[PDB]
Amino acid sequence: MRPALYFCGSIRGGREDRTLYERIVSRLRRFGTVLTEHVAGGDRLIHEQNLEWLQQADVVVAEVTQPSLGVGYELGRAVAFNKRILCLFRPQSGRVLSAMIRGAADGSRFQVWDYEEGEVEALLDRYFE
Amino acid sequence: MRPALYFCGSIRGGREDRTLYERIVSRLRRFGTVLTEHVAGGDRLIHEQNLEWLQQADVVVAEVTQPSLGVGYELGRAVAFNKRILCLFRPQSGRVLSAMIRGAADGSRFQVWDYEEGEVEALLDRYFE
Ligand SMILES: O=c1[nH]c(=O)n([C@H]2C[C@H](O)[C@@H](COP(=O)(O)O)O2)cc1CO
Ligand SMILES: O=c1[nH]c(=O)n([C@H]2C[C@H](O)[C@@H](COP(=O)(O)O)O2)cc1CO
Repeated sequence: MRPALYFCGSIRGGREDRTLYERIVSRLRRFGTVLTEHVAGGDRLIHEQNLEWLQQADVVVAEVTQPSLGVGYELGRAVAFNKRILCLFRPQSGRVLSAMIRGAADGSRFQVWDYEEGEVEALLDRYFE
Repeated sequence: MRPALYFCGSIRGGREDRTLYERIVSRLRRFGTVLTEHVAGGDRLIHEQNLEWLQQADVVVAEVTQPSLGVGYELGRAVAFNKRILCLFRPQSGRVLSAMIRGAADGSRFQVWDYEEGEVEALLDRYFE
């Protein structure tokens, strides 16, 4: 019925980019249904729901600037499902993207884009149009 | 020829637990060959080598206290390979383990152990003997 875009960003890793994430999610809605956590014993259900969303998504979009086990885990499951993946990283003095994420990239099905906050809407438009 | 144990810990996520990791690795050597990064354009090879180590390991051991994309990614690939997994977490004021890692646990093939530094050698002995 509609293209599904899975979005993932850090939560327990840190909520420093929480405002940037809502900007990304709101842009993504222009291109399809966005499947993403709504962030304010429960962990198993959280794992289940994100795994199902990732599996049925047509594109996986990850903001990978803040280090996060959960985001890395979701990317690992996404790769093993051979998902189309877009990773968004903001270079910063003292912050280097994991070699496991940068090294997973191939420039087509798994893309890593270095960007800064001001251009994120333009980047998303360019990737999705 | 020998049982292989894959060990993963944060690097670009942060090297705060680097001394704890060497203690874990040195204990793991008692139980088999330890496949792990030796930490002091290169990312693709790093990704390749860890992915091959994880795939041929008989147990995957991850220290998941420090949030890390790479460790999460390795756990995601390990789960999709249906690896036997042992995750080690140290609870701390203000630090909560990712729901994606805690929620992935099943108490048998994927185990999450909460522990503190003083007992890590005893824990490893108990899991591996
Ligand atoms: O409460 C939550 N709800 C949720 O959906 N997640 C999923 C989605 C996030 O993209 C990702 C964040 O992982 P982490 O919490 O380790 O930073 O894991 C993670 C948490 C907290 O771990
Ligand atoms: O230089 C490296 N060598 C290496 O083997 N890795 C692998 C193994 C680590 O267990 C894991 C750490 O990931 P991260 O760097 O995102 O914290 O990724 C990661 C890096 C740096 O990303």
